[PDB]
Amino acid sequence: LAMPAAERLMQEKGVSPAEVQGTGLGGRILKEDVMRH
Amino acid sequence: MYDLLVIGAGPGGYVAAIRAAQLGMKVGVVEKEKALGGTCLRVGCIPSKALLETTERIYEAKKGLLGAKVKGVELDLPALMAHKDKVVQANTQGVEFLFKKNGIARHQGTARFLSERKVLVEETGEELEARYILIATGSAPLIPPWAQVDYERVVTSTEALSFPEVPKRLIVVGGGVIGLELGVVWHRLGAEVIVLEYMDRILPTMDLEVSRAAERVFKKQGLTIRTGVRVTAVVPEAKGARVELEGGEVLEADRVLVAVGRRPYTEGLSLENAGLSTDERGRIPVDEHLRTRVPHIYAIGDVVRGPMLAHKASEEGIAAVEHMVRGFGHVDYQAIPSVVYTHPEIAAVGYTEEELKAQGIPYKVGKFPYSASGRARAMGETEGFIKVLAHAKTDRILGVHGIGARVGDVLAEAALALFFKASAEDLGRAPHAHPSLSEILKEAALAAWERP
Amino acid sequence: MYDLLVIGAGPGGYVAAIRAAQLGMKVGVVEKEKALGGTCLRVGCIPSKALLETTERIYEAKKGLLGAKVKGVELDLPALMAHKDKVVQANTQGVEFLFKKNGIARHQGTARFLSERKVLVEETGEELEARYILIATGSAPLIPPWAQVDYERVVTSTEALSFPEVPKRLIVVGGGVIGLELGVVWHRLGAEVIVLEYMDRILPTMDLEVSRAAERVFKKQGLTIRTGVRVTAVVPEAKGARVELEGGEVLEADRVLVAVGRRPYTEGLSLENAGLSTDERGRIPVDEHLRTRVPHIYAIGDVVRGPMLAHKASEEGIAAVEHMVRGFGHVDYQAIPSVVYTHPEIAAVGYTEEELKAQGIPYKVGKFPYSASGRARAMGETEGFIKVLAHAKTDRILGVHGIGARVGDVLAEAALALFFKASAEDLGRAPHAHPSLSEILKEAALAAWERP
Ligand SMILES: Cc1cc2nc3c(=O)[nH]c(=O)nc-3n(C[C@H](O)[C@H](O)[C@H](O)COP(=O)(O)OP(=O)(O)OC[C@H]3O[C@@H](n4cnc5c(N)ncnc54)[C@H](O)[C@@H]3O)c2cc1C
Ligand SMILES: Cc1cc2nc3c(=O)[nH]c(=O)nc-3n(C[C@H](O)[C@H](O)[C@H](O)COP(=O)(O)OP(=O)(O)OC[C@H]3O[C@@H](n4cnc5c(N)ncnc54)[C@H](O)[C@@H]3O)c2cc1C
Ligand SMILES: NC(=O)c1ccc[n+]([C@@H]2O[C@H](COP(=O)([O-])OP(=O)(O)OC[C@H]3O[C@@H](n4cnc5c(N)ncnc54)[C@H](O)[C@@H]3O)[C@@H](O)[C@H]2O)c1
Ligand SMILES: NC(=O)c1ccc[n+]([C@@H]2O[C@H](COP(=O)([O-])OP(=O)(O)OC[C@H]3O[C@@H](n4cnc5c(N)ncnc54)[C@H](O)[C@@H]3O)[C@@H](O)[C@H]2O)c1
Repeated sequence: LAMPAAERLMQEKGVSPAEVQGTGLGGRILKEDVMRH
Repeated sequence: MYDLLVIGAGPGGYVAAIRAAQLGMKVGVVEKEKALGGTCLRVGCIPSKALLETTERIYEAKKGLLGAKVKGVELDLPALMAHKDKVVQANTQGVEFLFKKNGIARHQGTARFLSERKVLVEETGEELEARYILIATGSAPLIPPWAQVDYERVVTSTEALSFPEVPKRLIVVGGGVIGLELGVVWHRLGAEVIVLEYMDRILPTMDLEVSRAAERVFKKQGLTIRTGVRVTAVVPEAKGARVELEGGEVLEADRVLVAVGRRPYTEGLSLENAGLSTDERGRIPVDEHLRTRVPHIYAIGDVVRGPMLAHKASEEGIAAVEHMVRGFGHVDYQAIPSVVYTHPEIAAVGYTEEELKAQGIPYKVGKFPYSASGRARAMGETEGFIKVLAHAKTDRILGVHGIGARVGDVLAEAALALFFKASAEDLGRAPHAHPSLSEILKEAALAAWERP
Repeated sequence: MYDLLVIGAGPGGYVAAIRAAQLGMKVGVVEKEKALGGTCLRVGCIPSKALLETTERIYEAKKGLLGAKVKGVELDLPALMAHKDKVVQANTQGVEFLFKKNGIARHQGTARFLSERKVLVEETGEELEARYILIATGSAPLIPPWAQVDYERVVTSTEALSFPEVPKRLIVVGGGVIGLELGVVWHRLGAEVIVLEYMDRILPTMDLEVSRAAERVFKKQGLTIRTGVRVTAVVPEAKGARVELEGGEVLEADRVLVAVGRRPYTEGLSLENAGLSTDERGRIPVDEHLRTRVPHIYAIGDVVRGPMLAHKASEEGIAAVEHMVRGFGHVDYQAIPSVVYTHPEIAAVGYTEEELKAQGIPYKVGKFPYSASGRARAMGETEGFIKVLAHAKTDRILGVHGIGARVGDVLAEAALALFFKASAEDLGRAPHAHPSLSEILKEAALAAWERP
């Protein structure tokens, strides 16, 4: 669903993917989207 | 009438035509030259790359091959040119094949606007109409009044691709991509090559660090490169020509290539009849959808703003027709790579450091040298590097630049990364085959990401 | 005691060590060989690629260069081997540099488990302890009892990288990557090469269409490739050796390379002392986090399941240590490229068509030939193709495969696409430089996406 680095950032901060809004190409959450939340 | 009428059959026009056909449009294309393909296929990318690829192999054989001895290397210019011509011929025939396969109608002659929706084919006298019109007239060599080009002794890139013999001395006016590529081609074959550049650096579209590295590499190879030199005149002579420089110095050579740029081409188009005009640089203004001031008329490629590259023109052609049919369309200019096909290759994708500094964008730099690459070492290469520029806060890749063997091929991955709005971490974490030159990009990305 | 003790300094162990150090761990590495780098740097990837790159240039010079006439080409085997050795030396010295720079301690000798937390370095007598232990002991050549290897006349890949003279006749037993790469190296230098393969196809890890294409290409180059042939014995005799085939046929050759596979290596490790054991194939079983049955002991690389590749080993090393420190790690096996460094190159990433068919996964196929590539034509290349396999419903790229000049470099982009879980559309719509070999991949992607 998201970018590999985004998933890495979410797993550390325990952030759920269904919480971050992806702004990457198509339906993809960029690592900058995670640190945005 | 046609759904779409395309003027010009270069990378922009022929790709636009094919995409338009795939979308269900009835397309007609007007081209004044006998063969399709435009500048790129007829006298640009294709013939130049044929010469660059083949001369590089000959050059390496003359310099010497690791693990072997070569008693002699004899140039066969006719055979070299025959290969070039055969490749161009195959490519042009390919486009003709694709047009016929896709049901694209072709008209031969100079297209001229009669009105906003009607175009005249000068030679035939045909008056064509269409719902949408796409101007893809391309460019032409820039020839200042002081450069007395006679197309024999003082030439443009077109004639430099077909010299009847290796020149004893070739002076290249302009240190841009065309000047360097063609200068390198003939230098490899034995010509004494002198490149004269007005600015303090060569290759104006590359990242500055890369342009400087390139200048150093080419000088080391044997080309004379003089920057900060303004050529004031080029005049044909008996069996050669003279080049005058600001200050009074005069140089002489049997051949002189004038490569000080290329300009948008719209001659004979009668743009005024469609209510259109060109700006100070000869470009046709277009909006965010590649539409001109006249809604149903679009313009793409070298005739409009942006890098004069074949794939840039093709991408705009696709975006233009998709907008016509779907009302959308987009070109990711930040992911468009620019490559100089010398050896080492030179490449750029995204923003240069100069562009980031000018926009006040905070960024991190990750750099990895070819000297640290096992694959490069194995090949006998040690010169070059790849640099990754990433946002200091988001780590998003902003640009990738490099110089080195096949760096253009390596950066194809960088272009994809930018297309996907990837971060330096994303690229650095991706799997890369070992030992390969792509690892240089991977390490550069990791360095940018981990940059303190 | 160390925070992490790594056994083996190959791609898996030395990269794991560096990553661990970057994460703040105090690392100790035990390696029995004098030089670091493992199989890959000492007698694998690096020396093989050095020989492949250099012999290819010599071979092309001998065959003839477009636009030139090479009078003569004389092999200088000592110089060829000197280059290989110098490259290996630079690489191994590089790893040493990186260890010192990262504060990684090195121990020389054979590591043996005394318990699940204590390891003995036999040669020295040191008994080391660590919180975590990483087994990265790699692989070794598979030598069946019927193959009487004397490491001189009947050899493994290690000796085939250093033949004192070009063998008049070289027989390669096993048509896998090692067999083909080394067979090609010597064929280029004048050896009559015969490859004997048991199965009905060569290159077992490639897509079947690709393996078949490779077989045809190599045969055209001059290698004899006989599939469906089971070698029953190889015995050194006088200056060379004899090879017996099922049925009774006997072949004679100056050198015979036994390349029927590689096996996990755990000799002298005394795994039982740590409560560990190997499976039927000699692999150390590991879970989803690369942990063995003993939680604090991990295993990676050639010693565990999966493709025996250098970057696969390195990626597992990173994942193992990241799990140790952060509690999570991951390796995207589907994005790991596999490349054969012959000319043309051969590559695979993701699932092959055989694997998709076996899983009953519906997919579309997009294929583009090198013969239709302007850049390939310019280079004088026309053989090969790139195939993209995409999910029939989601358009997600499932695998990319190809054969052709520098196809491995082109597929670096394919690996990135898979890493980003890209669709054929995503790859096909991304900007690609023209004219470049990367366009072949772009066109293959578009064809896959646009499949019915
Ligand atoms: C020596 C050289 C090497 C190059 N190498 C590269 C390279 O390696 N990579 C790269 O990306 N780019 C390269 N370029 C640039 C590339 O060729 C151009 O960016 C590309 O051709 C632009 O495509 P286009 O469709 O816009 O226009 P063009 O290809 O110029 O095509 C315009 C076409 O319109 C026709 N035309 C113009 N006016 C009319 C009219 N009124 N009626 C009918 N027909 C008309 C012209 O005859 C022509 O065929 C090179 C250029 C040169 C000169
Ligand atoms: C000829 C050849 C060419 C190859 N080419 C390629 C290629 O182009 N690309 C690619 O990806 N792969 C290639 N490979 C495979 C690649 O070399 C392996 O996948 C890679 O080396 C595996 O890394 P590793 O760290 O798991 O193990 P290894 O590199 O084998 O390293 C294991 C290390 O552990 C040491 N060791 C073992 N047991 C002990 C012990 N008890 N105590 C102390 N030290 C010990 C060994 O001496 C060795 O140095 C090639 C292999 C060969 C043989
Ligand atoms: N491989 C490629 O992608 C490729 C190849 C060729 C051309 N192109 C494109 O085509 C266009 C034109 O190429 P180009 O190299 O002919 O123009 P250029 O802009 O790339 O280089 C022109 C150079 O001429 C110099 N110059 C101008 N006047 C001078 C004078 N009086 N004395 C000395 N030097 C002078 C300029 O400072 C400049 O550096 C560019 O947009 C380029 O990007 C791309
Ligand atoms: N560039 C690379 O990626 C690269 C290079 C070299 C090795 N490797 C890896 O190293 C490992 C081993 O390489 P390898 O080529 O030595 O093994 P391999 O599995 O790649 O090929 C072994 C071949 O030997 C054949 N064979 C077995 N017994 C035979 C017999 N009695 N007679 C005739 N043929 C017989 C098998 O059918 C098989 O095709 C593989 O896992 C491979 O992926 C990778």
